[PDB]
Amino acid sequence: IKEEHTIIQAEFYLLPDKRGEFMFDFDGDEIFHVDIEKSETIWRLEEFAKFASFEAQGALANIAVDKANLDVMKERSNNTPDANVAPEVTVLSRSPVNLGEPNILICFIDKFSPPVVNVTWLRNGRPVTEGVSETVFLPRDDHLFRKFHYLTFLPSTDDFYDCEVDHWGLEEPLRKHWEFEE
Amino acid sequence: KKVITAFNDGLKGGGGSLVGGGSGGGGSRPWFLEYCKSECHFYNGTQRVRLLVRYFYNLEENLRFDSDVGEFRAVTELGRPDAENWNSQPEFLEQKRAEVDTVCRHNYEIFDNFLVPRRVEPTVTVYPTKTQPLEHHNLLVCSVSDFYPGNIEVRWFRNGKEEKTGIVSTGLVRNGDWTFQTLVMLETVPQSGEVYTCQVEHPSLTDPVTVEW
Repeated sequence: IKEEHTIIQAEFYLLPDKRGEFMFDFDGDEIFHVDIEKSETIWRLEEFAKFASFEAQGALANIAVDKANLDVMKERSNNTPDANVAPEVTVLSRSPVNLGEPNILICFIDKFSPPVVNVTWLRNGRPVTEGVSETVFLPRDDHLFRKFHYLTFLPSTDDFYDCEVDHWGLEEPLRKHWEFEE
Repeated sequence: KKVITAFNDGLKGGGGSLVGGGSGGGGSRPWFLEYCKSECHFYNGTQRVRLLVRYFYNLEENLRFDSDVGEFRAVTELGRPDAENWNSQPEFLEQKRAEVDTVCRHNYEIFDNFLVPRRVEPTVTVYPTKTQPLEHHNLLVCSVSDFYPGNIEVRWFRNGKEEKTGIVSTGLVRNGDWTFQTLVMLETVPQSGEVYTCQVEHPSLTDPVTVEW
């Protein structure tokens, strides 16, 4: 046969937020990323950990270089910034929805930069803070980013959900609505 | 336990600047981003590999290292100083040129043990959808979810006759957690005898999966 694949090492440092990131991508999915502040390798799926390892220190070293390089670029360009690029937001369920069967809602945030966003899951208009998770900023084919936010839920006709996303490129927060629909 | 290797980042140098690049915005909160993507392209496992390093400053890709070239090449004027500087450093150039081997091929062999062979069989289900009085064209839904890899084939049939028209799909949907899903819908006005069928083919299966309605 033929095994066509792409592996990507994506890294960045952002100002003025002073935030960095280092991750590995396999065919569009995250393999792992390194928690810069803890110097630890975080696998996207727990099962991956028993098949390999990565010295987190290598990512921190790279981030330090990206940080130094950012200053050179800011100087080289006379601190000339660009426009913020607002994201597209989509909310969908992970699996077919059946009343009373645990499921997961996905809030897909796409095509934006800089890689920073505020996200809030709302259930019946109120913020949900338990049973939620998110990915780091994932690379696209171009210069923009995407991200996934997740919410565990129990399908019911009495509820409705929203994924509220705010980004420096948006005039006002973007609230994407989702409701069960047999 | 095999250790995944990372790509080495070169240090940039200053001493010069460019005449006002460009914004395309203004008023917005200023931000500055140094972003690098080192891409390993496997055309057939380790047999044929191309390394492509891409540097971005804010919204602009400005520098590139294509293993087939063997040197850095500016994409915009903002990356030219780095190309010239790094291309004049034989030691650094040799290190970059070797990464298609010390990083790309090295890491593939590791991932070939668990990512390349990952297989999750899809769950196929068929069901109608409208508002009761179909009025216009009716809609039949073939739901295929929870699968991996992304390569999949979903075909509709009208009495063994593959419908090549009236298809409405979400396309391949990536869930972000190493699973995919898709909905392939057929616009058609039912007729008892006239049976519709959804056939699904995927590399995790041995034989196609069919569902009638």
